[PDB]
Amino acid sequence: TQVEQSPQSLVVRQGENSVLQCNYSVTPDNHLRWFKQDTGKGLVSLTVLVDQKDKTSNGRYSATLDKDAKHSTLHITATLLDDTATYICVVGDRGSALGRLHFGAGTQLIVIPDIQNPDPAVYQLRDSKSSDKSVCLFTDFDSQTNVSQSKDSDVYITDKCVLDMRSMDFKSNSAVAWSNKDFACANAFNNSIIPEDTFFPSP
Amino acid sequence: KNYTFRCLQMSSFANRSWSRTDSVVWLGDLQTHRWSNDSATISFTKPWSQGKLSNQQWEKLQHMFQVYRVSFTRDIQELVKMMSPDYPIEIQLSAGCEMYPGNASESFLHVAFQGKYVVRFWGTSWQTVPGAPSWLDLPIKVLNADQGTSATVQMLLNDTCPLFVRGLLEAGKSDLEKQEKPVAWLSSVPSSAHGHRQLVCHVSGFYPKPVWVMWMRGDQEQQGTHRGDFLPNADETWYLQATLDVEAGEEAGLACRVKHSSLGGQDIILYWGSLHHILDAQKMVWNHRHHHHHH
Amino acid sequence: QKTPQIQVYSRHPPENGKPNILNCYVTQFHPPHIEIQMLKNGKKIPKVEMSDMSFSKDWSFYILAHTEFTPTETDTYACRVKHASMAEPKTVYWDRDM
Amino acid sequence: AVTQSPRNKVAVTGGKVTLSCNQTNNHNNMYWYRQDTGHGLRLIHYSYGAGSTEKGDIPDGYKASRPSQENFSLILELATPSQTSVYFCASGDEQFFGPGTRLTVLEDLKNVFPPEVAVFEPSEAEISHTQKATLVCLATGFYPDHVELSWWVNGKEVHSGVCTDPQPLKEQPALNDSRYALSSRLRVSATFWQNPRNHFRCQVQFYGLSENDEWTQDRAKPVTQIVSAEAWGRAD
Ligand SMILES: CCCCCCCCCCCCCCCCCCCCCCCC(=O)N[C@@H](CO[C@H]1O[C@H](CO)[C@H](O)[C@H](O)[C@H]1O)[C@H](O)[C@H](O)CCCCC
Ligand SMILES: *[C@@H]1O[C@H](CO)[C@@H](O)[C@H](O)[C@H]1NC(C)=O
Ligand SMILES: CCCCCCCCCCCC
Repeated sequence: TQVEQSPQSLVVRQGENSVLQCNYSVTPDNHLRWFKQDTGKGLVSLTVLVDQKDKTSNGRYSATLDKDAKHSTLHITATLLDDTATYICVVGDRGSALGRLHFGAGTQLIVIPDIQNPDPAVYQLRDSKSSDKSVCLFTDFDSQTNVSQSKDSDVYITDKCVLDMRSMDFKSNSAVAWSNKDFACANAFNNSIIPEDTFFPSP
Repeated sequence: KNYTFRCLQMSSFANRSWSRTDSVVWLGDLQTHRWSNDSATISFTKPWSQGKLSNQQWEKLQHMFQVYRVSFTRDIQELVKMMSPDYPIEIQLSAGCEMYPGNASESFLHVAFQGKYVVRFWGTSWQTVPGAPSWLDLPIKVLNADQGTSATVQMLLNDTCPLFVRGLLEAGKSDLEKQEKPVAWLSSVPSSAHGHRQLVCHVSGFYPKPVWVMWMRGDQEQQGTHRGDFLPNADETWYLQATLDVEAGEEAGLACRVKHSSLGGQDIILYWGSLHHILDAQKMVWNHRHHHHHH
Repeated sequence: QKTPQIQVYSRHPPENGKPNILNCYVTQFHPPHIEIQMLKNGKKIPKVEMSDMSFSKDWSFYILAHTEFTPTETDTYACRVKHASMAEPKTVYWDRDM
Repeated sequence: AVTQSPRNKVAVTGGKVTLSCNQTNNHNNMYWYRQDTGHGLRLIHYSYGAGSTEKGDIPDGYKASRPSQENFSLILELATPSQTSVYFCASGDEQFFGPGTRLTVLEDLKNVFPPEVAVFEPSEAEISHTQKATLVCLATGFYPDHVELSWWVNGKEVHSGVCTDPQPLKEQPALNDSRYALSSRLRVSATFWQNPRNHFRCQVQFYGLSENDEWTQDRAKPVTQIVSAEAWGRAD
């Protein structure tokens, strides 16, 4: 591969700055372009760098290019939630139609929300159609908590998910667990580390 | 007193997956550089071929051409794919600058397709010449969209060519002003016309190029004397013959006179039928197989 | 597609028994791809040096081939050129009188 | 703007697949890439205009066709499982990329299942404690992982307060052709949930077999379909 990006993936706290690297060996190096790829979408151009020593700026995005080092850096200042996407570095070897674009694998950017008031709890939710089927919802925990996977093949646990209640300006994390079975919500996330003040309501 | 510097590139494309590019560089009629397809490096054919440029200045210039050769190859074959989705294809480049006293110069970049001149770099872009095939319009438009190349070519023609050549002229002043004495000999062949003979005055080994060779009858230059083409020797000297058609019996009295800058006014005069001429001829007798046809 | 022109000539005055250099100067050809052999008595001369190929103002290609040789009364010398503009290769013998 | 069709396709080994690409940008150059994890886009085929088609870096198993300036097509004569990828089309005079096509080539269609969908109503404990109400939607037992989940409140699709799992999980992780499960969340205010006039619907678009695909098995044909679960507001 002639275009390498680092890191593989980057986790940053909402509102902080994130730095993404590009290193290439493409010859010749006409221009360098950064793309943003939202999950399940196409590549959308962010900025173009043309000169030997170039600097570019577009809102929160700012990039630099050094052709003598064959190196580029993309800065995201005051990162937002919707900035969660794959960022791809692209080098073009001509300034004409006869060019070939060289692609890097991309950096996956994960923006974790700053939860000001953690209210961690595990709730039991019942099926709309049937009474018997139920799920467990671990919710309102701080981004300090990592949700571990299931050690039992009969128990299914999802990875954590961030939801924005827009008009309320309220963000919360949640993970869902269920089992086909002695299974109970109070010990459903027993493979993960829980906060001391986690609310476990009695069924 | 003017000196022409020329970089000559010849590129062959036999099909989609075959190509070679070879180049030679001349300062006047002296070869200064060679660049074989086989070599990743431009080679010097003189000890002064670098000119006045530094090592770091040369490396940056060579690297630029190294990127160029790879890029040119790929660009041509991608253009082939545009126009004829014919073959084979021959492309020639003539790039350089002519020098004038003092410090003034005119640059050029000529491109030929299949041995016909079609495109030149003029000012800031590529331009088709008058009487060129109209299918070139699209490739020209495609190539003119490249601003990086345009700037780099401009720098090379406007600035780099004259700066380098002036350095070459001072570095190679000694070899350019070098004087080499010609040697001459006489022979004869049958003329194409019945009863006639063609006298040949061979003049070989002279440098520089300019020479004067005439057949004489005393004070009278023979108006039938025909200069041949200048032909090169391997040691960078020159060969030329001056022929004269005569009727059998009119050979006597004739002389071949040669004037050159290396002789300093002391002309070489070879007389037909002299003691010297008889001696040289018997040293070169042969069986006459398979002599050139006569009709 | 243009036909090669072959001119064969010695560097120094031809003298029987004395070492010399024979030149084969091939001109006016196109395309550049060409095979050039210098022959002594019909057999290929192994020690033949070739100059770099170039072209002239009319875009036609030219190249000089040279080898060390000794002229005699009986030994024949020739230059044989293979090119796509010709069906068979062209052989031009050295004539010292030309 | 660059359009691709289809957006999702499930195919069999040895079947024919044709991916379309349309652009009204009036560009001469058109490109076909595929995206696979740990690589970066790789060129399959490209075109210099109407009539032109050229091999890229990875053309094997793929054909291309450019009948007009607007259309460029990628043709898979005999589809293989390795040709499972996301395909991107591009055009240029700078390249402009399409939204992509998700293609899954399988060895056998006898493993293709549509999802079962269930909606889980908010707990009273959450409502009392947070004055908010979270609905959980569960999409279960589908193959392959070709689902698009969406929440519909009172007949209009909502985005506010929704989080859907980016990745599905394997119901049997030790199996090569395991069925999948996807979950999603819609969180509203307690008062909004406590309104019996409020209707909530979880919509799951599944991509599977097409009209011309042959099916013989006793159970229902696992075609491309919408499966939905719903819940009404509760005062109580
Ligand atoms: C001339 C006098 C110099 C004095 C020095 C004497 C030393 C003798 C050395 C012997 C060499 C003899 C060869 C004679 C040929 C002279 C032609 C030189 C033209 C140099 C063009 C430079 C630009 C170039 O290489 N661009 C090609 C990459 O362009 C890409 O990369 C560039 C960076 O390197 C830029 O980023 C550019 O934008 C990009 O497209 C690009 O495919 C382009 O279509 C190539 C095709 C253009 C040509 C038809
Ligand atoms: C020749 O021209 C250059 C700039 O075009 C200038 O720097 C230089 O002084 C001139 N040469 C001489 C010998 O004056
Ligand atoms: C109809 C003939 C098509 C041949 C394509 C060759 C294009 C090379 C362009 C040379 C100009 C620099």
